[PDB]
Amino acid sequence: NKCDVVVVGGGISGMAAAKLLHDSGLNVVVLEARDRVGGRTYTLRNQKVKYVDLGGSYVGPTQNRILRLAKELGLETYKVNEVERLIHHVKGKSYPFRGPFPPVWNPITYLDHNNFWRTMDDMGREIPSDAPWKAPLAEEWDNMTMKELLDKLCWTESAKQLATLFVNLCVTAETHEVSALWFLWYVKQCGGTTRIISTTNGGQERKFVGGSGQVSERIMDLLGDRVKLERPVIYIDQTRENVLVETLNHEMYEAKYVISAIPPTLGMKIHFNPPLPMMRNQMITRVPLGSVIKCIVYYKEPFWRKKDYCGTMIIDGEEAPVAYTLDDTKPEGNYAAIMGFILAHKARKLARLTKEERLKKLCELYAKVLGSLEALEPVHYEEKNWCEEQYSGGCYTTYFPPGILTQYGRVLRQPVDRIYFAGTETATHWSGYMEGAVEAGERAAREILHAMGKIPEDEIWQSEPESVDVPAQPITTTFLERHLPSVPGLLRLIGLTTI
Amino acid sequence: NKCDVVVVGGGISGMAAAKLLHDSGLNVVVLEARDRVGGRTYTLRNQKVKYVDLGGSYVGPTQNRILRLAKELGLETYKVNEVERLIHHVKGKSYPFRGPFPPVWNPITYLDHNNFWRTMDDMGREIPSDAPWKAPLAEEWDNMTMKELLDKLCWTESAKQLATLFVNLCVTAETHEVSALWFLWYVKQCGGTTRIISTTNGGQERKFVGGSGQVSERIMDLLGDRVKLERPVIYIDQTRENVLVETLNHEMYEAKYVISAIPPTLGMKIHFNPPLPMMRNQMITRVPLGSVIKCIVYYKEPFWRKKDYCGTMIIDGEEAPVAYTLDDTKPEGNYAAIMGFILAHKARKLARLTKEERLKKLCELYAKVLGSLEALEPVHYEEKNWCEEQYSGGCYTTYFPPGILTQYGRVLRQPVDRIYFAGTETATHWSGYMEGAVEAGERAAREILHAMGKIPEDEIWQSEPESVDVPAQPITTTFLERHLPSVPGLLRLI
Ligand SMILES: *Cc1cc2c(cc1C)nc1c(=O)[nH]c(=O)nc-1n2C[C@H](O)[C@H](O)[C@H](O)COP(=O)(O)OP(=O)(O)OC[C@H]1O[C@@H](n2cnc3c(N)ncnc32)[C@H](O)[C@@H]1O
Ligand SMILES: *Cc1cc2c(cc1C)nc1c(=O)[nH]c(=O)nc-1n2C[C@H](O)[C@H](O)[C@H](O)COP(=O)(O)OP(=O)(O)OC[C@H]1O[C@@H](n2cnc3c(N)ncnc32)[C@H](O)[C@@H]1O
Ligand SMILES: CN[C@@H]1CCc2ccccc21
Ligand SMILES: CN[C@@H]1CCc2ccccc21
Repeated sequence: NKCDVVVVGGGISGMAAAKLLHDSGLNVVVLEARDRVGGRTYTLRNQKVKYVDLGGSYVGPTQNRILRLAKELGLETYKVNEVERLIHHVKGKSYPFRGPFPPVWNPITYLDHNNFWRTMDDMGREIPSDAPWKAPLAEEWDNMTMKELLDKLCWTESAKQLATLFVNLCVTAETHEVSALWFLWYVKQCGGTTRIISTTNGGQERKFVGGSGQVSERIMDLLGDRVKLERPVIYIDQTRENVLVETLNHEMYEAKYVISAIPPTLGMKIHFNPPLPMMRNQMITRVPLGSVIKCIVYYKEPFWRKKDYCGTMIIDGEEAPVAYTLDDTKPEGNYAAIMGFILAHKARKLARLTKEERLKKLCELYAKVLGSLEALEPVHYEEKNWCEEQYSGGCYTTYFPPGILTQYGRVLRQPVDRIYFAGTETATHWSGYMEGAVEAGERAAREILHAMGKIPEDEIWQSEPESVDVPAQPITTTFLERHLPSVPGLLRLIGLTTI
Repeated sequence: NKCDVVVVGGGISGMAAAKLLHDSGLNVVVLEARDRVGGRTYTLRNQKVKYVDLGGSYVGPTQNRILRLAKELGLETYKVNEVERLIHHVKGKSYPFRGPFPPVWNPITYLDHNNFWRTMDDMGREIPSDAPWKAPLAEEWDNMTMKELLDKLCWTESAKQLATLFVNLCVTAETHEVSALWFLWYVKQCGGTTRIISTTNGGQERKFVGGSGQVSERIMDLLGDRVKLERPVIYIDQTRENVLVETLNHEMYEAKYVISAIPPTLGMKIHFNPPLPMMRNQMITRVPLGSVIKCIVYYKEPFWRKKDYCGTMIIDGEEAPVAYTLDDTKPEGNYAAIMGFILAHKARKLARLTKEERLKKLCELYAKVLGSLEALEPVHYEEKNWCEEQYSGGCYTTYFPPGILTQYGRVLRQPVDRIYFAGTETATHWSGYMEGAVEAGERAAREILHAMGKIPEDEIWQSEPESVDVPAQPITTTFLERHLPSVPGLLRLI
């Protein structure tokens, strides 16, 4: 019934918020809709897989908050396999390579690729992480889709195709679905193109031994009966001295403050008294989550390694159900597996099939890409279609269609009376990720601590010491990468020398 | 507690569905979230205005279902004043005109304008009303915004500006916010550019004497205590023999079937057991409603008529809070008023101001456009910002951002077990309008009648006889309008 703070949602963000408040001496309750904590993280355990992350999994350098929280909870990481060669599969053929980026040999195509990534980061530098709507060209950039921007920037089909895959992979949405401003913000707030796309020295460097679900689970262990499972929140009433929070199973909770730690649009599942202010009322109808099926195919051995392939495949083309894979073999070298994502429209297209039908399509694809008949002999399969989840709405995160971030963005984490807003979507660094979940949950918690007069204003936002275990190498560029002209840039130089 | 059909939502669509089912002999209950019926229609009554529609108001030729339903309920229409000249205000200057379209005098600009409207209708002819995702170029058109399409088609800034206003007015959203496929469908399913934009012989021809709210009110009168006000639905359970519907005020309703007659996205406010299928689960997060403040400024007399202006103003430019007005004077000639819409981003921008501040801005604008100091002397003001409504989400209707209609459109009115879907968004003719609300409510009702084996399949969708009171004149084009080249077309010939 009565407490200091009700946290709506027991994902990483809600759990991090609850833990901070609990550690500060406040009485907290976490109201979680599902029969489990973890939300967009979910670690399945069975005999065949031991454990497998079916939701959020990867962590890496510069994600210091999630690393610190997990370490405190007694968790360890291991490195995703990137020892052997990566594969870029394009136009039905595989091209092995090393480094974060597939090599480009054609001089013109090379200039185009180089310019595209450079320009993405150039534009990102103009976008404040904590206020993307303050970018000098915010309106101009927000009013076009990523598709339009790619059409403008990419003078080769090769660059456009790879850029498209990049967008699909980063935000589980189509290039025509998302605002260019929002996407450029999203990449910049993850530290840029190299950081977001890299395994070694990037977002995909590591996984947690035993699964990421342990973060939420171990916080639940700490909080005991303060976490209430199968309590979907239906109603929040702020008309009286204490906030009243009602659940679907007819329980009433009374609190001084509330943290909403659910995906922004899932705020729609709550009836508000008094009604939300106009901007938030409409905002929460304008912010969908992406579409993805995460699929893990198990094999007797990590046979790709014997062919000097690490298991990473970047697979272009409409026919391919999966556009991106990583080796998901255990650190011990057993439970050999390939993780792949079925992205955006393909998640919707292929959801119609049976589990067995999807497994067959994936194996046949992997056999082709890896040039290996062994890929046709899986020993086990697990998958999760996040599009079907009532209490997630999708994965990985919320995307902003054209025009929305500038018009409604400022309200995303603006308190509504005594309701404060956590959730990865409200983070300013690695929003969309487990890292962003921690940042947002702890920030929301400290907003309440400040409201209670327990901490000064300048302690609401808190820096994080760099992990000693996962140090971050800086992102570097070469002289040629910095100064080589774009395709139209080269054409100008040809135009002027001819004149 | 127990009934045949629970209808969620007591707007026109829910009420029309409930009435049909009731008239067929079924026991119906309407669960309405608000303390009133009508939803996106709302007629305010007070001494100063007598009555005023603050939500949906206009009806016109080809909207035969709403006209028939209203007539049966004892309502009458009157004609919106369009006797005198319309005004197009552009680059700070007023240009009076007659007919539905503001004239263009520059020859190149004429070709560009002519081509734009023609092309909109040309494209629409390839879009099936009942299945826009089956258009031959559905994906190509769905993957671009209306902004991109206008940028492609309009060789003049004049055409682009007017086209932008047209989009803003029709769907209370920015050109860059909406799918081209969806917008082209929207116009086509209202009978095309001329029909949707016209007062005389179009969607804005008429209003209901006494207000459109009377439609929902009078059906509530018929249904008696079957309508439950302040019963927001929170939970629908289909795991057992009978469907269980729970409200926020802790009441339980048991039914054989349910009609969801709420805006698609407002389905999010209901927790479902079992969960919705994947496609609907995501669809209802991808379909926002537009943004609008409807504002009515009252005056001692309809003074604009004395200057041979009817009260219609089409006002271009960022500075103008209101881009479109109509005379809102009563048929009797009293309660003189100008109705104006604050559209899309301007609704969001100007919501910050006070009611009095908005009144001042509107009066000063109207004084400029009408060239009359009398506009500065209002006697009364009413307004409604639909963006603030928890149980509407916006107005007039739901828009589809790029990529959504093709990927999710087919699921909009697909039944989910024993839940059938009404609401204007699911109509195939005048979706977005009161007309569409009636079409969808009655169709959803008849889907259930068919499910019960009471009517054959071919009776689910039913034609509507043309109103004798509001006959439709056909939409015509001239030889030159049909065959004059576009700007690039002329450049080819050169
Ligand atoms: C789905 C997914 C996510 C993901 C990814 C791959 C997939 C398939 N890969 C990631 C990765 O490799 N590395 C990474 O850092 N992130 C990755 N992501 C995203 C990541 O999982 C999320 O960013 C993160 O988990 C989000 O955490 P957050 O706490 O902000 O949000 P949540 O997990 O969705 O938690 C919300 C909880 O609230 C409950 N809920 C929802 N509605 C209610 C109501 N009405 N009442 C009470 N509780 C509610 C949900 O059940 C959930 O537990
Ligand atoms: C807002 C608006 C609309 C409008 C317009 C101008 C404005 C400012 N001008 C119009 C016009 O001139 N001519 C015309 O034909 N239409 C015009 N529109 C649109 C028109 O008002 C709508 O198309 C029509 O009213 C829609 O009717 P429909 O029945 O489909 O939808 P609704 O009115 O929104 O009714 C829904 C009801 O459901 C209730 N609700 C919502 N959630 C719940 C829950 N969870 N439980 C129970 N009830 C719920 C709403 O309260 C509402 O009453
Ligand atoms: C949340 N991060 C997603 C999850 C996997 C991945 C891979 C490359 C870039 C981004 C991502
Ligand atoms: C719902 N119809 C809207 C409401 C008023 C109007 C005017 C022109 C075109 C469309 C519209």
